[PDB]
Amino acid sequence: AKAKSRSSRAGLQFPVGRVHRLLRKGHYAERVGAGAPVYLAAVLEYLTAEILELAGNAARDNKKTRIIPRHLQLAIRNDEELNKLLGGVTIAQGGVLPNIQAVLLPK
Amino acid sequence: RAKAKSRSSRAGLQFPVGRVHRLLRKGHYAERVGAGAPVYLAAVLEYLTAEILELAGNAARDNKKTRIIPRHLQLAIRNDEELNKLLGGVTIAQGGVLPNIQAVLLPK
Amino acid sequence: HRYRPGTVALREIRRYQKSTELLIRKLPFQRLVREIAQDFKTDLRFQSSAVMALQEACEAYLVGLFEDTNLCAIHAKRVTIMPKDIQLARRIRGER
Amino acid sequence: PHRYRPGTVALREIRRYQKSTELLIRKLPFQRLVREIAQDFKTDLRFQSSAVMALQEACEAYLVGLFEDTNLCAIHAKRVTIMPKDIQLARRIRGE
Amino acid sequence: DNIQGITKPAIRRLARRGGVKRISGLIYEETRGVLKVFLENVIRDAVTYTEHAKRKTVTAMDVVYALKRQGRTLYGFGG
Amino acid sequence: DNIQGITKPAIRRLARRGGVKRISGLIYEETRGVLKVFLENVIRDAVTYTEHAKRKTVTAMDVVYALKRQGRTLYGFGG
Amino acid sequence: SRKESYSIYVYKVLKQVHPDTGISSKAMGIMNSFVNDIFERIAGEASRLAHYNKRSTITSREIQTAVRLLLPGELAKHAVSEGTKAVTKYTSAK
Amino acid sequence: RKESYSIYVYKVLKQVHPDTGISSKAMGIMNSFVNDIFERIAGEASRLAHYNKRSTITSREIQTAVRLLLPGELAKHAVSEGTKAVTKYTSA
DNA sequence: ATCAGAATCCCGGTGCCGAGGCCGCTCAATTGGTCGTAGACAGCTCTAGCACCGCTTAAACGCACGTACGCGCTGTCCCCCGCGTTTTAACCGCCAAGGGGATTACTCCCTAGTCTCCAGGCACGTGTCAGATATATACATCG
DNA sequence: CGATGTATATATCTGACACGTGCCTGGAGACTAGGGAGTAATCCCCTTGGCGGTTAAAACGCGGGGGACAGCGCGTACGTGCGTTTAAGCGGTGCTAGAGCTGTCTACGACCAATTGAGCGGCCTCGGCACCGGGATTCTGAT
Repeated sequence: AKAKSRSSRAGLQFPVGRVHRLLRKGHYAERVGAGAPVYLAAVLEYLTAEILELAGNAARDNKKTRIIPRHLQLAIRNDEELNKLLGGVTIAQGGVLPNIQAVLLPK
Repeated sequence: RAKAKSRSSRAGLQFPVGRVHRLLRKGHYAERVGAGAPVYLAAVLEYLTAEILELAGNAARDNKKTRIIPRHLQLAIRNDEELNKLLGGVTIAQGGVLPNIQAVLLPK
Repeated sequence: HRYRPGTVALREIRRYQKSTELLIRKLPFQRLVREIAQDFKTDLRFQSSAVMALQEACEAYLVGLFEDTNLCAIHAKRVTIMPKDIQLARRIRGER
Repeated sequence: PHRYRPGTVALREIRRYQKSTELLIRKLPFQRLVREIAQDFKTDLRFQSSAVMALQEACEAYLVGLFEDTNLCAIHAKRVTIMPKDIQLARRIRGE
Repeated sequence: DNIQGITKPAIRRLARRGGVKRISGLIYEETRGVLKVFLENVIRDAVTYTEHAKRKTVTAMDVVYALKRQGRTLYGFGG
Repeated sequence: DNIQGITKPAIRRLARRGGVKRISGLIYEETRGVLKVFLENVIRDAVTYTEHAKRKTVTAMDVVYALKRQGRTLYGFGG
Repeated sequence: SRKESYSIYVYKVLKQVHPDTGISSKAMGIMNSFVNDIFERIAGEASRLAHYNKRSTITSREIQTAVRLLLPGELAKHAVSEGTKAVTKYTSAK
Repeated sequence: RKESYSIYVYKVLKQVHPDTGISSKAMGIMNSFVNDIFERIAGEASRLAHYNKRSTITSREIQTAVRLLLPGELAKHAVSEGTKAVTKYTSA
């Protein structure tokens, strides 16, 4: 007689039911257990928040208020765990970190 | 009911079309599998097997032995300029290495 | 008036690591892709985004190769990168 | 007394060990080192007899590969001896 | 002869982004050859995807997929 | 202490197989260091598979799967 | 022609982390592909960890083990903590 | 029972070098090689089906995967073999 | 150059444990078959890609020139390679024994399947304030 | 000490972001059927345990000359700066190939079933290999 969302049950922002559907239609297995999409949503939300916090701090260092891809590059290439997770990836518009080798700078 | 004639013997193959079709359906690759997939795949797997064994037997003959052993498979795979590309990351147990000395190391 | 060697190359390095525009010209690359592709199939057609995605991949790949090349160059105690530095880097990376 | 020149035997060792296919590290000490590392991630582990051979084959193949890369780095440096910097360049270009 | 459109200045600037302080005069033609190989190894895959779809127009998803199978995943033009 | 069970002549023999004619004496502790970082990685993955199975013995398949995941596939031990 | 995307939920999380800050549509596209990529990695290794044990389903355990295999060590602890915190809330709310 | 490809490799061996036998160590390597290339080809065939919103893997998907995974000359002869096999099987 | 003599080579014999044949046998492939469907084809239609036009001035090009850098010859000393005697723990093999991998028969509680209906979020319309652009100009840096 | 680089401040303005609206198709609430996984009990094999002995290999010392690498020299290769010239980028007019959607229907492959012979596990063996040893040749290098 009333409807309340599974993500608001879980206390998550990301959609549980969409992940559950995408799993079942991805053929990854012939069964999906009821707890998996909650766990997976929590993991993805955690990693999203971890990226966005660093991007926000990079934006504040520029005193900008709009996040743009350069700030995501500055986030990913400055956390030793994120960089190890995201090594085989190129980010469009992202550029590189300012990183002259020590032998090149003058005496 | 007709006497059976295995699909390998219609295709003219030794590889097991029945088994490879089973493994295509059971492996969760896609929700439907057509009759042209397993014959083509089994034919290509036969081709690559015969390709490797034809080179390996030549090394075995040069070793003057009647048996193929892993050293000969390593000699085959690493000598062919294209099989070395397909199996470039693969390492073979007991296989060793190709004889390789840089010209600068040897005496005048 | 004249600046000495390397002092403006240093300004270039600091600039282009600060800047983030694409550095290859669009039109010449756009034709180069068509010239290469027509040897595989004539009368092809291209979405305007596919050329930009190619140009992004090509610039990023070359920048990474020049990084490894510069390390190979300092190991020989040079500062000039050499063609053999490219060849060595490509060999150790395992593409040559 | 008889004495070969320096390196006359070193080449003979190369020619001898590239021809063969045996394992070269001592089995018992290697197994003890494996059991010493595994004790960190769990306690009272056991290892099947083939698992340690699989580890030894993997590790010996890895080190032979690193040594060929080190030798190319040393030759590029205009040297015959391999030194630690050649490992440290090899691992960085490989991305380790 | 469109490969002349990758000019020497366009190469130098990419070497600057990579950190190169001093550039040898023989580097450019090797760099062009390397790029030609990379382009061919990506376009051949893109065109194979275009043909299996029966399309006559290449789509940017094809370039993304050519890179992804080849390991060099690209974020931004698709997902 | 068991790190010193990998003796100096064993390192010599491996460098000989890979074609190394002359070796500086500092290499040995570095090699013991590199080997240790390699072993730590593989064993960590092996135990992770062993635990999900609720086994107490490490099996050869755990090592084969770990090495495939790391991207340096081993042929010879089944799988 | 409707397209699904995550373009609501990234914005919601951004409002929780920094309610002053906006995001460009390009960076939203990047985030969308980042989510699709890590999703495909985890779902892949979970399916492998099922088939190695000759199991048929994916449970929370396969996700947890995939999470420990793929993520570096400091991420892995905190992720597994809040995965189990989320699941305990879900199974107690019921 | 651990089903294996061993009998089929042995039949193929006895058509290229009829004097030669093969050790169990080499046979286990071949048995792993077959499984590896099978998994790779079925992988890419699945992706090609999914991207075009098709439900089905046909001979076109296997052909296209073969042209993507193998080097060029191997791809040519693999396609020539599969084409001949499927043509003669259709003629049956 | 050459020949003293060390290691590689090659030719020969012994005997064993691995590959290969036959055997039982069973379970995974075959054939005959229906039927739900999605995908092969027909038709439409409206996006955005290719073709062509004039204008703009930013970029590319060829050249001069100056000195910073890579390549070369040289030295030296110290540390590694080849050789010797000692000694220690590896390697082989025999005898114990029991933990835990691997298999089984019972059971259940978990997930896929189904109809619903209603509201979440995805097209489509809007407008304003964050930014780029422009102008202005300050002081940091470098030979 | 001379004088060119990027940084910072005030203002314009125009469109990308951020919001509001309709609505429809994706999700949630509830009941259902039946089989994938959890369980208790077992077997037995292959893993961990101890011991002897000899003898391969590792360890510790010696000798010394060939390598690593620190130094001076040098001539040219490429960074810097300028005037010439050219075509990439822009705004726009124009069309129509083909990408994307709706409609029809029928070719085909998912899933069942009865059937049976192709492929695996086992014992056996006999001969190819390996282990063994002896004599000839190559090659390093001492004089």
